[PDB]
Amino acid sequence: QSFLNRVCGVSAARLTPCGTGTSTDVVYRAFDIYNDKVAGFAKFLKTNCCRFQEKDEDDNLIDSYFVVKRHTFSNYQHEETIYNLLKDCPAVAKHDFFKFRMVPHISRQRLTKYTMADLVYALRHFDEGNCDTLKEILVTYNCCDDDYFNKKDWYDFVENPDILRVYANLGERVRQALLKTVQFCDAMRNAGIVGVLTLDNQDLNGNWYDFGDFIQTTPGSGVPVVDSYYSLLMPILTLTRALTAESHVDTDLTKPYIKWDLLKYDFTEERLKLFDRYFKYWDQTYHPNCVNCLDDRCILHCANFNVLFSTVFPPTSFGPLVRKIFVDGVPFVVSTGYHFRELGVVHNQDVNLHSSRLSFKELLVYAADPAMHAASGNLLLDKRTTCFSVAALTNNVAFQTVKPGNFNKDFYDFAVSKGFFKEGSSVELKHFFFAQDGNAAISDYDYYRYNLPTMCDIRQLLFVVEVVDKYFDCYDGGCINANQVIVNNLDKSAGFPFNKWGKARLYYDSMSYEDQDALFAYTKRNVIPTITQMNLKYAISAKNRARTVAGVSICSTMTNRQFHQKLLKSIAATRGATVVIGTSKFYGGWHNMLKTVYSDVENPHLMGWDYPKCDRAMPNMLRIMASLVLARKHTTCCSLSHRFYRLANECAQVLSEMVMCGGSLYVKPGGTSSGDATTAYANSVFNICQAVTANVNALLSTDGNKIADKYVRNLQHRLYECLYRNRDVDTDFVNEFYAYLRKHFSMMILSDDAVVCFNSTYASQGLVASIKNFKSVLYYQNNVFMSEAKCWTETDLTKGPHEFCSQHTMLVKQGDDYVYLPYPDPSRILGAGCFVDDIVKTDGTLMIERFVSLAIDAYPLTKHPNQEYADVFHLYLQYIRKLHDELTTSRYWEPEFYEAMYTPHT
Amino acid sequence: SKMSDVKCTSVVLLSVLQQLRVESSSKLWAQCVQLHNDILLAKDTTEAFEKMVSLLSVLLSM
Amino acid sequence: SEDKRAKVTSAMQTMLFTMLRKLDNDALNNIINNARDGCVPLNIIPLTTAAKLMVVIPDYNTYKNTCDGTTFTYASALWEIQQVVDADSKIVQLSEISMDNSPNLAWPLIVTALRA
RNA sequence: GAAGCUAUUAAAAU
RNA sequence: GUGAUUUUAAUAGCUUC
Ligand SMILES: [Zn+2]
Ligand SMILES: [Zn+2]
Repeated sequence: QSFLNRVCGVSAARLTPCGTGTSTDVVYRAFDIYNDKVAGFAKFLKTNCCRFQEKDEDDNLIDSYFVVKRHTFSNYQHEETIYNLLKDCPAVAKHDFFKFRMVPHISRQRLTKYTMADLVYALRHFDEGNCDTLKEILVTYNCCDDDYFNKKDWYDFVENPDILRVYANLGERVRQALLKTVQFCDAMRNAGIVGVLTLDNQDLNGNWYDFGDFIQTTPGSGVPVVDSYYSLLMPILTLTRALTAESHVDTDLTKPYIKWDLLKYDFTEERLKLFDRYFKYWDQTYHPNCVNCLDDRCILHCANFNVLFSTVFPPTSFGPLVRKIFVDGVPFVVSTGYHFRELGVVHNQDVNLHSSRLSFKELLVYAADPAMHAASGNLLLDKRTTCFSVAALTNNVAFQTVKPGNFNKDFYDFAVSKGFFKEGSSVELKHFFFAQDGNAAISDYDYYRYNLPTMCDIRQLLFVVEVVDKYFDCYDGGCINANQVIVNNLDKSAGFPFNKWGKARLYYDSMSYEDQDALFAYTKRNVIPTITQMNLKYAISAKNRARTVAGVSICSTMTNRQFHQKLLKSIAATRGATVVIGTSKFYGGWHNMLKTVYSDVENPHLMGWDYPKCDRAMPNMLRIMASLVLARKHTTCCSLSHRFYRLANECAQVLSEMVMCGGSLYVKPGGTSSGDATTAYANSVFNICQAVTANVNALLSTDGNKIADKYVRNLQHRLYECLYRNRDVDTDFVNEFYAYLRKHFSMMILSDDAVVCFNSTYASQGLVASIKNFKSVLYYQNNVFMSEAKCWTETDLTKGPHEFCSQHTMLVKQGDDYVYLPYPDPSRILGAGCFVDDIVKTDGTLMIERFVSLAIDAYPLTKHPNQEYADVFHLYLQYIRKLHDELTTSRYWEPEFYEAMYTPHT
Repeated sequence: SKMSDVKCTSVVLLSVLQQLRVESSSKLWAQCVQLHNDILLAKDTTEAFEKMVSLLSVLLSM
Repeated sequence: SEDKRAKVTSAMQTMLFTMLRKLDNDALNNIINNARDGCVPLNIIPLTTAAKLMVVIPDYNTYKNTCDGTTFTYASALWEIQQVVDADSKIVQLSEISMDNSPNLAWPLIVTALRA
């Protein structure tokens, strides 16, 4: 009681013990430390403070707490001096220095239970079954009722989109903490005290409490290091929508919104004021317009801030910045500049306001530009979607339907005669041609609502991109001329509005090599926005989802080819690397891929995964990162200005552009387009980045005191240092980390698909990632929740990957050796046989190639333990004989022809 | 054997209805598509028969 | 490949001249000449110049919320309903849009209005 | 015939 | 009104060996 009343002191408050009498409590909380011995942000134990729960006049427990700390008499004498210097600041909690039994006691009064470190760790290391701290914080701060957690899948971003509002209820608290830390930094600077600011030394009210390691200097030379603080805090800002109060007048949530002018688009001063108000002591220089940046790293750094400041400004100030030129006296409306959400304002350099006449190149540019199409149209208001509706090109709305698939009665009846489709068969029909209604196209386009503005931890991303670029240093890239470009099928759509006059062959035949080169040189100094058309895809599937694809225009496709053709061909030609695009599964190409990933890992276990809605949810920061990584091969052919303008063109054409869906224009929030010239390679880059980030988080979130291996402990220490305390790139450590990854986390990547061989002891001890360290990374950097349904594990090597590229794996004997053979799904093969898209292809005697190709893919099943699986292949061989006999080469219906297709010798 | 016949017959029936210019009536096309998809996604013969005869009644009505 | 090109060249120019005749030159000139340097965002030209608006309504609740009555207001302007058309391109009168006839109606409806 | 090349058609994967 | 990329098969033609 004596200790309790001494702790109470002059601040009248009834306090109950929180612990065992007069002792020190033991709590488990998250900390951020960088000692010469241990470094990293993880959870540790605290036994140096005694807690004192506080009650009110109604004598029910409230969130106030009295925390007393017992430490070296030296800390006492010192902190006391520092607190005396920093007494006047309103962002500093109240301390009452005293001694009780004569051990010194530092009292911190009126503190919340949890800290910003706890909040940040809970949101950045989310686990579905270990979310007690997050649930308690949400309940305590009135973000949601205690019964909200009885709703299953409350944590999903897709099934429960109300969790976005529940999370956004914390924005005001986070903003208050930001303002208070700015106040504290200014106070230290005035006092002349240097010290490191960490999250764990700040309360959820924004009050600072630790002062042991603050060195005192002369007044006016105070230096507060906040790099780790701000970088670790960055991802939470957009998640909780901290800056949502800035859109009101005088930044007051009870006021009306600000009526911004419609003709204003600059916002440079607003961005600068926001930066100076919030990130005042951030050391690195900030460019509101990335056209003034100096490198790709600086572009990433500034665009990361731009994605956050862009939420304040109205959504109608982004897009092309049109003008009014006069062609031989005839006035036109052309787009000159462009306002990016991530790159600021870009102005074209070759602008001519008086064209005597326009040639083929100028006609192509003006026809691809959407300014005329949007200006000549009618206003559109579409309540079927939540996207911004730009205009309506026609006087009617177009509804697209999907027809059913045809039925092959001959093949079906032959299969019935051959004993398939019997009751209880493990082989059943699962793949069909699902039909859709009129509104399927717009309903599937509305799935872009899953794209949420995501801000990334920039200091972590800058090291991750450097590590990822090592995976692509074994290729050759650069720009090629117009006569070295290879186009596979010239009879394809040229996009809107070019598809009203011909196919892609017409324009390639019309414009010469000189004109193509001139257009490519134009794209390196100006921006050309283009319209994309969304088309429905008509295919066989196991789910009724109206899959839609984007048909990019010829003006974009041609110039992207002339920019990425060389690198993409080199990637497709290289064999035995991480990216396996171009490697055939025929002639042992499977075995050769599986041996390359098995490599020589020590305790091998296999794991794999796929992304939920990869194209719709992919953050724009990661998309720009992948584009910069691919464009890093142009160090000799293009300068910084040319590379930046090419990046701006790529963003304005395939990142957020006007999209045509049934005669109406809608703006794309972001993501990726399935019609790009670089879709698969960008997906591979994104996959590698997410895996590397998972590994970095798994290593850094581990207690360094429990790591027995001195090499690994030193590696973790230098990883933390090179990530948060070094601003330049350390090539030696980048190489060392890359070698560590290659030795213990091997990878095979094809777009959004990946198979991984890893050490199962390092994964057990927390030194490499797992399928839990990937739900956490996805949850905070991709705004999705990965379930156990897209995640598999295999502790065996004989049984290969559970699933890769839709094939399974088997270890069969081909002669004297054991090989691995990829076998697909019987149901898929039978469905492809029975249901066809064209009515003409139902004639068996006129389509032999279909069944020959289907038998090539169904051959492996002949060697499956399940007998009724192997009988699928023999069905196709007995049907091929019938087709030839009805028509009137024995090679097709002999097994050795197909057996020769999975044999090493070519 | 029981389910496969139902699903194939459903595919043929919806194709016939599409050829008979049912897309012109959006309200009919929506219900026909919904019944076809539910039959193709069904698991037991009980509900597939009911949705199949429901879809066949549309053809019998014209 | 030479006269094949000479066909599409006059097709692009014809389209690039037809759309100019559709521009609202009386109002567009004011918006352009009121900017700081004559440069304006594209997303506001239809909003502040379009003389015709098309609204697509999913169901009756949204209809009642948005396009109630003969005249409504949107985008700081007054629009007068001129015609309503269902998904079958059938003329729909304003009288049978209600609670009772909503199931009989074939949604969505495409409302066409003219600026005041 | 050995191999290469051009054209059309078809199947699969992302 | 029907996208980007990769592998494979079939028919046909041509030049080499
Ligand atoms: Zn910069
Ligand atoms: Zn280049």
